[PDB]
Amino acid sequence: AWKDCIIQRYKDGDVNNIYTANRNEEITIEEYKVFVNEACHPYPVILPDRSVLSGDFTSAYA
Amino acid sequence: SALTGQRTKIVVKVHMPCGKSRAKAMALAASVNGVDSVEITGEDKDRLVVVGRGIDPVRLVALLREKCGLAELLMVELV
Repeated sequence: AWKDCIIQRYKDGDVNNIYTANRNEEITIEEYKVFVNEACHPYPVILPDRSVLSGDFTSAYA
Repeated sequence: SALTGQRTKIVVKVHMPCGKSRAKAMALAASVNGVDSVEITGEDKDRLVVVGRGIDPVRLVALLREKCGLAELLMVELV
């Protein structure tokens, strides 16, 4: 694992998309800006298409 | 490597017959240096679409193959 965080994206009941991010990084998911804070939590939690974001440190540590 | 500096989309067919193994395979792909996003596709949910920059496709397939048994590289493409 090369970046601190994994962001999972739930759409229609399943996770079919994940995204890598470092702490305090702004990334883009589709056309949406997402901020991943120092605890690997993504914001906004609900994207405008109503998919839901969830984040955590990778199993290869912080 | 051969894709250093290039933004690539890489499609791998992986043995992932359930939701647990799909989550595991996506997390594995996501751990490979350069990977920005991973997506599950196909009507049988059997393909990973891996997007990033400077990805080593040899290492990506080798890792998927060791942990899931069967993984085959379908294509590498620019974007």
